[PDB]
Amino acid sequence: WKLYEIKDGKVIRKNKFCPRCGPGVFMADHGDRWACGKCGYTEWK
Amino acid sequence: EFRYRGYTLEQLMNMSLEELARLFPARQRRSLKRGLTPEQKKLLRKIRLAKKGKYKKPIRTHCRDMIILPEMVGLTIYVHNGKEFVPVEIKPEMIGHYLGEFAPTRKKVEHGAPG
Amino acid sequence: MQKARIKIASTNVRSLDEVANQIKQIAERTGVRMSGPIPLPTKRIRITTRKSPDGEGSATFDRWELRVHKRLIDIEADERAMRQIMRIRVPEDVTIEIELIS
Amino acid sequence: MAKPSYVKFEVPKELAEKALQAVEIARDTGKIRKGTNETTKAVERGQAKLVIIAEDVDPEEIVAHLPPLCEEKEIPYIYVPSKKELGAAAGIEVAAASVAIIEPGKARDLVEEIAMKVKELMK
Amino acid sequence: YNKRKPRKFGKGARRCIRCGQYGPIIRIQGLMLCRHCFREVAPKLGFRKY
RNA sequence: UUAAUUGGAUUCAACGCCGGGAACCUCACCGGGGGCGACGGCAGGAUGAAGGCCAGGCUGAAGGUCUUGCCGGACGCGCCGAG
Repeated sequence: WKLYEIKDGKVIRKNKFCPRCGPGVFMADHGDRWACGKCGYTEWK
Repeated sequence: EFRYRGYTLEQLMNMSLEELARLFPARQRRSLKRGLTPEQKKLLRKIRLAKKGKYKKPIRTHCRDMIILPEMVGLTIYVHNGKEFVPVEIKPEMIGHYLGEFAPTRKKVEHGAPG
Repeated sequence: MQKARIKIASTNVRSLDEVANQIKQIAERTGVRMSGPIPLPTKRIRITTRKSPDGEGSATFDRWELRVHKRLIDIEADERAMRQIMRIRVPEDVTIEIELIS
Repeated sequence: MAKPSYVKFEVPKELAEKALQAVEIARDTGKIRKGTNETTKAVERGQAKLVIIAEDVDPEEIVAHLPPLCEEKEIPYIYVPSKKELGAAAGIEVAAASVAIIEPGKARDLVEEIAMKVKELMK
Repeated sequence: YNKRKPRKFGKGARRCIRCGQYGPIIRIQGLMLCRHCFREVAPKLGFRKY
């Protein structure tokens, strides 16, 4: 739940949603890349 | 100078893998034609990154069957003899041979008094 | 003309004879030409194995055998005649395979 | 005892009891997601029909994000005076900080009432 | 990691049906039996001595 | 002799014997690596994985190991009885 900040009534989320398996999957913010550790998918920033 | 089937080590460098294997005996050439193992291919990635300098680890190996090519020449690799990784340094003269040939696993047997 | 070929294979000799006799008795009752049962070669499966479960002692061997017998019955084309053969009571150890040759 | 900062309305005792009873009934004959992580995941997925939130949670950051998110997604949310009671209603020994009803089951009439009785609270 | 590697060939490929030993297995028309195991079931299979 | 050449077998009745074929497997030897230990009790739990996972380092290699952080949406660390 710590990965859900809320400001002015809207929810900001500290990480991206992985598109391969829809919502519910947070995935690593390594700074250099958006790395998905459910299957190893990586979208470099 | 070092010559292999009428070609030098640098001449051997520029030959394609198929032409290179054509210089190898039937055993090694056919082993190459049948394709290296995936573990052999990982070791090839390791040694090739070492030859480009990116891979700085003292390079070990278990693939006793990895046939030495001219591209392994000049590198120190440690082959598992069964208990530890005996080190070998690749001179140009091992082109056409398996790693396990130069990784001794059986100790010397000498003869004492019979029981 | 069309011919129906019946292969009857069984380890038990007497069951094979019984089924063959049943087919024969059906034959002339139905009044159809029925070529007599030809007994083909009997196949002999042989297996030789050492008796000793361990390795010690004299080497002795045991030879176990199966004799599987087989008879061939050729009959002519009459739907009544070849209708009366699925109704035959067939023992378990006897296997019948029926094909149709032109 | 000042109410936590995330509190936006005061729930009557009967309404909190009805919320806990709906939690029990939704456990028995429906579906309830136990824990605030799955609560937020379902509310984000929109599968929650009601959200029960504890009031005696020492770290309020756990439940600081539930009211405004629920008002954002138009999923009614209700409070309960204790997380121990919410764990008891959810049938788990650990204190259930929050519960998200996905299938009210046989709590529908209660939840439909509770939501209505929640819909009068922020007014 | 705990799965045995798939061996189609070699002594490891074939295991006795009854006792599971990796040693002598008779494969004459599909027995898959340990040589010890054969002696106690041959009469059941219909084998006779001659 | 070997880190190891795994053991049994001692004339008749041990020595193409168990091994009825050892590159892996056979395997029981040696070296190295990795995973566990049913089910109960103590404690924990879910606040989230126990299991996998990118980029690497170690690791022969194996998210095995750790840097990094995800899932995974579900109960399994450690000690005792006992497996």
